[PDB]
Amino acid sequence: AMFSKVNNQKMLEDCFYIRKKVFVEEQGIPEESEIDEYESESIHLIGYDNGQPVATARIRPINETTVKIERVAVMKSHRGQGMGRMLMQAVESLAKDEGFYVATMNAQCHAIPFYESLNFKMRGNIFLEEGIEHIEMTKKLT
Repeated sequence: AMFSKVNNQKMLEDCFYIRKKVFVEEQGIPEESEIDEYESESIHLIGYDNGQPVATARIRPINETTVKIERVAVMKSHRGQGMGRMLMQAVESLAKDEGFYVATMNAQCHAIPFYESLNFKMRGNIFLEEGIEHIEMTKKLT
């Protein structure tokens, strides 16, 4: 499994393909919803396994120091804590390399133990209103 910053149109298409299969086909979200106005201003990451595109994420600067990690998609046959850790390590490395200090991301309840094992920290209120089962998490990259 190898991870790289997207620096050409093919690598990008590889990212949208993975997201089409996961978000649109597997999960039912519309293609023109998921590919948004923020694509152009984000950095993209692609992971390959034996030459095959299997994982992507985008890293969207919100200011000089902080990036939001979004649109993370991994092909079903490659999902697990191992891949999760490899993906997040690559995302962190890329963000650092691009001159950022903080990563933020949204997490559902089931994922919080995983993010905590990566030294992400909850941000926000101490209580979630019934119906809210997601939170922002943040990590200092330095």
